[PDB]
This record gives sequence, structure tokens and C-alpha cells, in this order.
Amino acid sequence: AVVKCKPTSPGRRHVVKVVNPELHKGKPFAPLLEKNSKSGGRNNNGRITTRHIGGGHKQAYRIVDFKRNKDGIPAVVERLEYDPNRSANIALVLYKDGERRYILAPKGLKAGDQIQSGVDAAIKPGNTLPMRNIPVGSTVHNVEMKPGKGGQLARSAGTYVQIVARDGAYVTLRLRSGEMRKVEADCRATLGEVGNAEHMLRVLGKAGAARWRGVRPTVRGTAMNPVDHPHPVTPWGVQTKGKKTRSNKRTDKFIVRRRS
Amino acid sequence: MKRTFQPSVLKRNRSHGFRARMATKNGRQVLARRRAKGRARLTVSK
RNA sequence: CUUUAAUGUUUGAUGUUCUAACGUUGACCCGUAAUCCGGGUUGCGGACAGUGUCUGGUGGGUAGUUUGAUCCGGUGGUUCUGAAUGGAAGGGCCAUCGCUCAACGGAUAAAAGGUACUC
RNA sequence: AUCGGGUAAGUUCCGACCUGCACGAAUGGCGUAAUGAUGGCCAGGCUGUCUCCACCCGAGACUCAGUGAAAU
RNA sequence: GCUCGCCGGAAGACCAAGGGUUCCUGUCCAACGUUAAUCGGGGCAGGGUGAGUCGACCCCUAAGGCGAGGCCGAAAGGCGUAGUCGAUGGGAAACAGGUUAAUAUUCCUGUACUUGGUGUUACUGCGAAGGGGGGACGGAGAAGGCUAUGUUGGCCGGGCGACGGUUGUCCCGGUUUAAGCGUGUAGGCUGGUUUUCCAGGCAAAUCCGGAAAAUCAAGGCUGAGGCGUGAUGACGAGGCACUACGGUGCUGAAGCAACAAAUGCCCUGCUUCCAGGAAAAGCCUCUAAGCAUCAGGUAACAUCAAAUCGUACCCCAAACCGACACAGGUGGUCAGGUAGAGAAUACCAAGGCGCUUGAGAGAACUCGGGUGAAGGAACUAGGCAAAAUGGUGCCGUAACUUCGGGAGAAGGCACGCUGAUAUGUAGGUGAGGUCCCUCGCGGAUGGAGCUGAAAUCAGUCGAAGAUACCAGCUGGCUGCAACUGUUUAUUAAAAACACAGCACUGUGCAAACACGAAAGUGGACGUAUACGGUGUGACGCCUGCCCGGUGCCGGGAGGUUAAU
RNA sequence: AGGACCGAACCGACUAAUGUCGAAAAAUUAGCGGAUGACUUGUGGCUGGGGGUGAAAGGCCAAUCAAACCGGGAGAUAGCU
Repeated sequence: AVVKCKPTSPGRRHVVKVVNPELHKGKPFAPLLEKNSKSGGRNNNGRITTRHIGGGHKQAYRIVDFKRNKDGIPAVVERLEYDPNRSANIALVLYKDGERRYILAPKGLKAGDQIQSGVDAAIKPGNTLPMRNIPVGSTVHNVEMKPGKGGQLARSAGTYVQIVARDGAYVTLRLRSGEMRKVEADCRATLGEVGNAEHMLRVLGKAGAARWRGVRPTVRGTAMNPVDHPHPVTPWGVQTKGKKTRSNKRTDKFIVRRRS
Repeated sequence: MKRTFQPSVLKRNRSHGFRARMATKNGRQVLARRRAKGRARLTVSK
């Protein structure tokens, strides 16, 4: 749900929160947790490779399984949890054999729902099926470019891709960026669209929200001195604002249409 | 005000101790120069 | 020899297909109590991508600087010489020619500004 | 960023016009509640800021004893 | 030695880091102390630091360092695996009293506790770098139980007292006792017992997880405090005998109740919030390999060992950092009495100091203040500085507004003390007796006793009762910026910077971008609702025209175009 | 609940005064803004010089920064004092 806080004070006047009443109000599943030390934009050399990253509240990494190698094992959704690493809520899935994992929760998934992966799976949301079995003209998420990779496309909230064409061993996918990509049929994908589609409605209210979310203040180029910044060009002299940086010549064979 | 030098034995030893210097060749060269100059206090230590 | 045609040859530019080089920050097994790395199998692309030399364009992002003279010689004639011998190239001798190179005794063939952050 | 208000007296301030040297619509234009160790003006109280300074309380200043620099 | 003054959330006591004998005694004023000095943190000599229970040490680990093989790089060397280091964290254990001039949680006295080795006894399957649980965690906030602690009352010993009275409902001091042991309560968490089965826990498993059933409805875990033992012991006011007159020895009464109460414990608790809140080891359990007449483990007893290192002193300062015996800076713990909402403020207990130049006089002038006739900003670039209000309770509070605010707007009235309501009310706590009891730390009545606001009336003294310290000046117009916030350490705190929002642009993930000769990294263990860059800066109206010049995109008609 | 309100410790120095051979190579007195966070702090490390970091002032990088310090080219050059 989306709510607007009353203007009891500045910093709450413009706050819009995204409340999910069915999220688990308890500790996460410890066995699937993992430490995630913040980098602050530093690399092995210790220099700031990427700016505007630092601070923020501590967050523990959730081991979310994307490959979905449990084929032919029906499972039940125990509950839904909040994943700080992902913009979309995760779902705890318990299999019949007695093993628990974290999966990306689609829009139509709730506690107690039934899921089944593998080729022998239904068309209900949350199931994993190769595009060859999936009917053409369907919406999928968590798609793979290589078999066994795990899943790389449509992983954020409310993100999904459309299966448009079936050219033999290849399948054409339209992405949310307006890009047509050709992918092998043996790859896996998940039916439906990711949940928590209301992620846009949050506005973060004030500076502190972004500050503790992991973003540091950004300084405009004009305010910087000539030595520090060229001031449209990037801080390193690259002409931004309408210059294509795509120079690969390796994956272009899989490119069908560019963004528009 | 608090002056620049705030003593700390652990940091001093780990930043200018013999092991810290000799971990790299440059510190070994510094030690060689110190020995050539014949300074009684080769490095900082208790 | 001008003018044409099936055949076997040198072949290259381009198109389709294949794997054996090449990549795999795809998967499985071992060294291995190992997200490194290497090796064995397989799938995925594949003579593409990428890298090495040369080369066109862009490149204050960075680095060094500035704010008939001269060199070069165009042509001539002259076997004067011409690097072992004989030629030739290159120089020397006489003539002439190409720049208001006029900042005109002309310092480079090749160079504009700010500092009130200054020294 | 000429006319009226405030003072008897206002090159400041406010409101009205535009003869805009040389405002102007995201190097953004117009208002905006609340906010400000922000720029300016006015009004009520207040008082040594002033008319005009006067006295007193403590450390120096001055005398004595001991020690005892400086720039030039 | 007696007075006077100061700190007393410290100017007191412990420490952490940092110093290295500055700590005590004897001895001296050669040099130092901004003066003298017999003195000292000064000179010489002697003494002083006792640890199984404190910490280090040691087991594990985060950030991070090194890095066997390996990748890369002219060399040096850079990255990184397995591994090893790395407390700012997690792991086992002691309290009370006494003593030296200097050590004490180390020494002595009393009572204990923890980890391993060895041997005896009765049983039994043991066995991991492997698996499971726990270890193991955020912010904010309310209540209850308590306790450290303080007040009062009773009890004990003493006093009746030099200026009026004080055998009385009066004054002075004490009224303390730990760790461990057993009971386990307030409170919190969780439904248990048995059987059968399962491709899950990178092999297996009686262990965890999951699926079925039969049974009861209770059990299990955690848990401050209090109660008895510890303890007819120590301590204890005071008195007594000697003093190298500093001090030593003997003795030793009561050692209870109520109230209030913490930021400290129950509480890593409980309720909500999105910013979703370390890891490993010790610890309990299961088996793999191997052995099961062994070995090994469990339970009780006896014994041994627990090594090595620091233990002085200062630690908000004269001893540390500032060249100083420097008005500066330095992390944590304890932190009482009265008034006070309060760790503020005023005075004090414990405890510590009077800050290492003073003696005279009281000129101008300087520094910090007090008062002031009349005016009240007329001085000044500018109400700069000064001056004034300032608290509680009750009434009341404008324009605008994003409906929250403005606002404590502004502006009005009572604040002292005593008696009554009420031989102290409401409220809080709450004994003894009585009755039940699923029988003890169990439940009702009851109010004994203690504590105890707020309000009315009346009286009363003062010029003034928020009587001291503490403690907003107020309103209007207006440019700027949404606001909070940050900046030129050491002259500019702002309209500047930043900001949530907005628009453009790039990136299909071996993504773009940046550090890198390269490896490899951050982006991101994220992925188009995602990340980088650009410009503006909330919210409402909005954001009009122009593609000529320079960039960006796409094109290929036609000309130029190097290497070759 | 509040990047809420008044106000202690804590952070900083917005105004005035003293201090410029001062007690201090930016100090002291009273006012002053925040004081539950975009807060601060103890400890241990990482980012190293045409580079680091920087809510961006040409600010900080050991009292030195429009390019630190140390040793060398180096007795650099100086038509200048």
C-alpha cells in the first residue's frame, strides 16, 4: 500500500511510504544469511572508483536462489520478507524434502502458495520453465542468457519481459528498456512479474533517507573549480548528454533493436 | 587544541617498526642507510 | 592482334554452413577441508571478438612552450672535386630565380590569454 | 530589482508606473505557509550609547624588598 | 594546631591510552621552582610493584595486512587462493576484613569457584578440518518488579552544655556485613509425549528439517530480587593503659522497621518503525574413515598443575600532547545532602585545595563590574555594546497557511508564611488479626504505621513573596533561500555548498563508468521500478520562439583521403 | 513517530571585550545554533603528491599546500640586489 504522512514537520511533509502489511514482522532465516561489508565505492587499490556511495545502515545479504535447480519438487511459500539488497520483496519457499530457500516474489504470490520448478511445471506465476515450453507472447522474469547462469534479466520489482518471437533454438525478448534481445531456448525463466510494483511511489522525503540508504551528496560540476571539474562533459572529459558508450562488437549479434 | 602528535605505542611500532619497514624493500634500504650512517637508534622500539 | 566462348589454373571482395585455433566473469569432476588457478568432459559463439606493428580522424584529458637577411633550395653551365679503380649521388665555382619572411641587421620551419590564489 | 506612506527633516525602506544603458522562463520566471547566530527599515519597553559624564568596588599603573627579557 | 576562603557531575576516587621510578624514607641547598626556602615532581643513598580467579598471554574473528601454488608486469613489483596474522569484539573462574612510609581482588584470616593430567571404582560405544542448535546482535518508546542509594522512626553509647530556655515529642555518632551454596519467586519465551516415513542438510546419521498419525493438555527453558547458610565470625561508636609523645595494645553495646528511588538488573526483555539491524570460536548433539577382550566417554573419590609478562606513581594533570611547573586538549567507571522537573543552578558531607612573588599608598590612565538626577538612541556606517523581559498555574491568542503550524503569538490575573477543610485531604505504599489454600516467596477483608501533591477560606509581615542563582525582549514591513544541515583548521557561516523532488542522457549485464602498462576490482554478489553523468532545486502556475555556428544521433547520393 | 520544540554533557565558534615582544604560533568571559541524528566520539585500518580526499572553500594532506616533506641532478640559471 501507499500512504502519505501528515505534514507534522518539514521532512515529513513530503514523505510517501510504501507499507506492505503482509511482510514478516520477525527475524529472517539465519541459515540463508550472509555478511555484506560495505565498500564505500573503494576498490582493491582503495581509491574511489564510483562516487556518491558510502554510509548507510548495516544490511545482511540474503542468499536468493535464482537458477532454480530443484526440478520436480513442489514447494510452499511460507511467508514474504523484506530484502534490503533488492528493491523487491523476497519469499521464503519450503520444499517437500524439507529444505528452505529465498526466491523472488512475483506480483501474484502470497503466503501458502504452491510453486513447482523444472520442465514439468504448470503456467501459474512463480514456476520456472524454459522459453521453449513457455507459450509465445507471455510475461516472464528472472531470465537467463546462458543455461545454468542463474538469472540476470527482470530482477527488480514489477519488472518483466515479453516473449515476442520464437526463431528456432532462439527466442526474442522485449525488455522494459524497449530492447529486443535474442536468447537461447535452453535458458530458464520465471513466469509472472516481480512483486512490489509500487516501488516508484516512495519519494524518500528528505536528505536523511538517501543518506542512510547508501547515497552520499552529489556536487554539481559548475560549483567545482576548473581544476577539480572541466566545468556538457563528464568529470573525466567524456562528452556526456547524448553520446553512445556501447562499444562491444561481441554481443551485438544478439542485439535486435536498440532503445528508442 | 589537540596537537598533531598523539602518542600511541602500537601504531608507532606498526608504522615505523623493524618488521613494518622490512615488509618492503624500501624500508630495508632505509635500514641499510641508517646502518651505514651508524646511528645507535636504528629504529623506534622499546 | 580488335571482337567471344564450355573446359582445367592463380585467385581475391562478398554470402551460407562447419569446427580444429581462439573466448567462455555457463555447467559437471579432480588437484582441494579451496568464490584463486590449472587440468578432463560438455554446451554456447567462432575464424567473429580480442590482442601485436603501421596507418587516417578525434583527442587541454595530459605534457613542453609562446604571446631578400636565415635554412631550404627550382633551374642552368663549369669533368673543380667526387671518399679502391671508372661512373653516378653529394658538394665547390659563375648566372638567375621562389617569400611588403616590411617585426624590413631578419633569435624557431612551427606558439593565443587570466591570476584579486600568486610567487 | 517619477508619485504617496512613515520622521519636522528619509541618496535607506515600503507601495504605484516603466524612459528594462545591461530581467526573463530548468546556467529557469512568478508567489509561497513554516524556517534563518541571513540583508535593510519601522514601532512599544529598556537603558551611560549620547546631552555629560560623577562616584565606588577588585587587578595593573605608583613606592619598597627578591628575581629579571625584548624588539631597535 | 585553631580559625577564614574555594571545588565538590570536581578543582573528588578509580582507571584506559601515554610517560618510565617522577612513589616512600634518610640526607643537602652546588644548578632548577619566574622571589626566599630548612621545602619539592631538584642533587646523592636505600627501599618499594608478590595473581589459576585483575588484564595481558592464549582459542576465534570483522575492517584490514601478509600470502605457499597461481595470474599479470621490462626489473623492482601489483592482484589474489589455501592458509596466517589482525581487539576496537565473542571464551573459565573471588569475595569480605586486616596490615607497610610505599603492594594489594596478588600478602595474612574465612568461606569458595573454574580448566586440564594422573590413579581407583560402576557402566557404556567412541570418533572429525563434516552436519545441526546456540553463540547471534538495529532504531525509538511505555509499564511492572526490584536494587545501589538517601530520609524518617525504634535501639544502643554519650550530652544537658561557658550569652536567655533545653531529662525532653531534645542534641551528637552508629545502627555495615560480600562471593559461593539451597529455595527458587515477579516477569519473559515456548505446546509437549510416542510411533512411522522422506530424492533435504555437496557421503552417512539415532542430530536438525519436513510429512503422517495415537495421547495429554500440561510440561520445558530463561529469569532480577527476597529468604536461610556463609556469619554465636569480621567490622563496629566509645572507654581503658602507655607514647620514641607520630602513635601501639585490650575491650567493645544496638547492628532492626517503613518510605522514596534510580540512567543500574530482570531487559541480547516487551510494543511498534523501516534505514531490515557482524563473523568465527568455546559449548550440546549425529555419525564418515578406524577400532569396538582395546582405546575413548560418562559419574564419584584422591592427588597434581594452572606456566610467562604489568602490578609503584600522574592519568582532565606540575608527571600525557602543547619547546615551560603553559588560563589549551585528553576516552570510560562511581558520583551523596537541602531547594530544584532536571547530571542546570545556590550552599554543603566524604574527599581535595588557597593555584610559587609579596609588603605599602589608594594619582592620571587601562582592564571587569555596581549605581545614577532629567531626557531615552538625540552618539554610532549600523540599537555594535550595554539595558530590559525571562518561571508555574488559569483566560485568551491575529494576518496567512501546504491545515501541521504561526503560537509560549500578542495580551490579561494568583504565586510568601500560618490554622481550618484534613489533631495532613486526594493519591501511593501498607503491618498484625480473620477466612480460603491447586499448601507457600500463594489469594480476599482490613487499614495499623509511613509517605504525600493540588485547591478554597481566613489570618498575617514586608515598598517588592517566580523575593537569591537559573531564567525568550515584543510586533509590523520586506529581498534572499523550501526547510534541517555543511563549508574557506588560523580575519569571509552567507544569497554560498549540499539536499528530498524534477527533466535529459548513457548503460542488456564479460553493461556503462573509474582505479589500473595487465591481471583484478568498486559498480554489484546489484541488474532497466537497476547504476553513472549532466542541469535545476520543495509546493502551485508553469518552462514561449529559433537547428544558423560548435557538439550528439542517423544516412549514404556524389569529391578528398594514410598505411598497403 | 518526528533529519520536532526549550535546555544540560558534547560538538562549533555567530557577536562584543581582553590578549598581538600575550597565559595561548587563534587563547579566555557572557551571550550563541544543534543537542535522537545528514550527530558525535574511543580504538584499529584503507584511499600517498600532478596524486589522495573534499555537502566544493582552490579547502585539508602532521603549526608548512594554486601542487607536502626528506636526499640527489645542484655550487640548476639570475642581462638582477
